[PDB]
Amino acid sequence: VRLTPTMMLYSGRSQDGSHLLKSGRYLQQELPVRIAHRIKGFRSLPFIIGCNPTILHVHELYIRAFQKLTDFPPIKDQADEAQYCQLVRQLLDDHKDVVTLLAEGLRESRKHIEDEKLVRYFLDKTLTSRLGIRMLATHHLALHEDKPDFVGIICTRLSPKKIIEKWVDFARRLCEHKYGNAPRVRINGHVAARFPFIPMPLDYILPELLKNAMRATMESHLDTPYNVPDVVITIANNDVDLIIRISDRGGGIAHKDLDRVMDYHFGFGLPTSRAYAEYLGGSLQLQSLQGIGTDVYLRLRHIDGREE
Amino acid sequence: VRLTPTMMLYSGRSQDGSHLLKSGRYLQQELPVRIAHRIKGFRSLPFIIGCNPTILHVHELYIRAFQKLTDFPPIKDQADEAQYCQLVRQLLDDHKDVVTLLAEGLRESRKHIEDEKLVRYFLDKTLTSRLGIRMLATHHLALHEDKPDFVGIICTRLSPKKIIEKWVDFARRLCEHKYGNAPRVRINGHVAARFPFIPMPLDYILPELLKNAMRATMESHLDTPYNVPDVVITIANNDVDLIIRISDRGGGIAHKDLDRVMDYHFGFGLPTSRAYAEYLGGSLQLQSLQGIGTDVYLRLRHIDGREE
Ligand SMILES: [Cl-]
Ligand SMILES: [Cl-]
Ligand SMILES: [Cl-]
Ligand SMILES: [Cl-]
Ligand SMILES: [Cl-]
Ligand SMILES: [Cl-]
Ligand SMILES: [Cl-]
Ligand SMILES: [Cl-]
Repeated sequence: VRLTPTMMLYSGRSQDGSHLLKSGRYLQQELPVRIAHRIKGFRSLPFIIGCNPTILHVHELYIRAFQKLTDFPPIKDQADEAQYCQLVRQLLDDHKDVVTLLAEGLRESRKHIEDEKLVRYFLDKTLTSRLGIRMLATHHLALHEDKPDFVGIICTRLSPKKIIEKWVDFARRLCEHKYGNAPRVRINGHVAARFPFIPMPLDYILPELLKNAMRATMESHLDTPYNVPDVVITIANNDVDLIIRISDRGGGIAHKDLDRVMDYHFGFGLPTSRAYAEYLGGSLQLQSLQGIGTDVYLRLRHIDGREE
Repeated sequence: VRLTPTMMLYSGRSQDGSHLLKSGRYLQQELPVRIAHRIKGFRSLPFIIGCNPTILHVHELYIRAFQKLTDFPPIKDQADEAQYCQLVRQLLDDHKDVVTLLAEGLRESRKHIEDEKLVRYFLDKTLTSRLGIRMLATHHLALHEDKPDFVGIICTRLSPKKIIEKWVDFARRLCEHKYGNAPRVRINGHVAARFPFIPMPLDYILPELLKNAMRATMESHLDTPYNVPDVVITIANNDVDLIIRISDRGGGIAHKDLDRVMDYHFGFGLPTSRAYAEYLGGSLQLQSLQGIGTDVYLRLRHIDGREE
């Protein structure tokens, strides 16, 4: 029964399978409202932008999603709950390319972009609500599985080091295939911490931050790709939050670019990651040392409490 | 002929000693105006606060300083210039304890402090104007000396590493005398950079930042004072600015204190340092990793240009 931005993830008495209906009935109430808020979002978009064929397509997806959800009858038994899970799965799949479609749509509407903020905000709101929905949906679905150390999508004993390492491997491979090598990554600080945490956010953010740190490093060592500065990550775990600092020695972010780094370039990783972090009660801050490198600070608040 | 916040430091053709009069006549025009602005500052202070005997004393010092400066006749020859230097030296000495007097005065007026901002701002404005005056005064006086690599207070080839080391030594001694030991300090990055720079700001800021980093380290290793984590400093020198990052592993600044750290506690080092940095076109940012340590970023803009 953890919490987030009005979203609530349930953890309850299985056996009877009663917990699945209390969760499903909640998911059934919540999804329509969140889908509706996004539809309003598309309705308030500047006419010229909302007219773009692609944007107009994504808008129709939200409308059709709202219809299917509103058409489903109230969950009364485990029989309905099961079918409702099928609807939800169809939706997540139907909206798998929403973000790609938006980028394409907004890119084409770049010439008409008058207000710079009312686009950064539209993408923030769209990407986050989409994360909140995926977390709510995925959690309920996960309540049907029985993985060890997981109550839905909530890991009861997550290891920041473990998850960071997973993505380090992922990121290093993409890097080697692209440059012939990749920076090793050292991890210090609270390397042995373990606590209840929802990995999903970290599953998106970390690989975005790790690819950036590794790229900057390679792009600034074109003369010695076979010998580059390590990327150093530090884990700070306290009762209020989890802090992961990712430091690279890739030259830093030039003064002339310090602004456009956090904007979308249909570069989505950094702006999306900050949105995600802020949506969850955390933050994403950059410290640039021009000529040397960059320090990125990812802060995420702990699960409805304080643990280490 | 370098620049700053409307302040201008002169560098010119000696020999004739003509450069000393063009500088003196400028210093003579500038000091009264800056002293006057501060007097207005004391006049706009809330009556209850400005009534404190001590605060009232400091206020009288500014008034008497303004009088002496306004009484001095226009500099016409090297003879006047020389005497004017004597006036200036008397002033800097008469106002040597201004800050200590203010703290004492404001501390006593703590009960009456209604507005929290209009005090932080009064101390900012008082401490900075005081720095700007000391830089203007000291520079002109320094134009009489003939030190190597110095045009007044402007060092023509300052070494951040060199100046940092000087203060590391200073800070380590105070630390050992207080704890029996002190963290070693490693310095990386652009350790060989050299460029025109005014050391004064760094002469105050660095020892304040270095004492904090060393203190936090000792206070969080009371069980092993003989073996503590190094303090690590990184120098980033580019064409726009000089960045000195000071990282300690002293536990960081607790969430509950993150606000009061940048306030005055009549703790003056951090708030004064940020004021100084901002006054000079730079900044002072803190990144706290609760449970691990703190990273402090000092940024100072280069002398009327771009060098490395
Ligand atoms: Cl269009
Ligand atoms: Cl999704
Ligand atoms: Cl890559
Ligand atoms: Cl530790
Ligand atoms: Cl009083
Ligand atoms: Cl002074
Ligand atoms: Cl000390
Ligand atoms: Cl280097």
